[PDB]
Parts: sequence; structure tokens; C-alpha cells
Amino acid sequence: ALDPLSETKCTLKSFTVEKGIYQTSNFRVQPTESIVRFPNITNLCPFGE
Amino acid sequence: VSMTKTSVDCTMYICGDSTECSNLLLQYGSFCTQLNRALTGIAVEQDK
Repeated sequence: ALDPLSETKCTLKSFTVEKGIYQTSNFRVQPTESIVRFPNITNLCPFGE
Repeated sequence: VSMTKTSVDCTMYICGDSTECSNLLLQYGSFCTQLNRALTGIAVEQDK
């Protein structure tokens, strides 16, 4: 990982990149933040019983 | 003449959004890599 050219070199495992189109990796879209929507329960479970 | 060109991702298909599962996939080596080369060849032949 330096420039998209070098990524092709490790992809091909060769220092010579021939003319053409070569698939390097995927495109990952990371989530913005973790969202949590749960029901509201303030009661403790009867573990004593 | 031609068939649907399909490119399968064997990194995401096997392990969804998983780091631990991914490390386990590395133990199996280049198998994932070989699949892309095989399907890539198919897609190229469809244009020929």
C-alpha cells in the first residue's frame, strides 16, 4: 500500500506490471456509528428465588 | 454466444465482516485466490 500502482505489484507478485486492467481488492464502506434500539426494562431478574 | 459474466468474492462470501474468520481463511492458503483467476478467465472468454 503506497499508490495504486504498487498495489498491483503485490497483487501480481511481480515488479513488472503489464499493460491491461487488473483487479486489486474490494471497496469497503465502514459504518458511521453503532446504533442500538432496545426495549426499556428496569426490573431485575428473580435470581434470589 | 455469451453467458452472464460473474465475479465472485471469496473473501466476503466465506467470512462476512469477520476478522477471526478471515485469519482462519488464511490458513487455507491461496484457494480463494485461485477462484478469482478461474472466474476471471471465464469473463474474458465471454467477450472473445
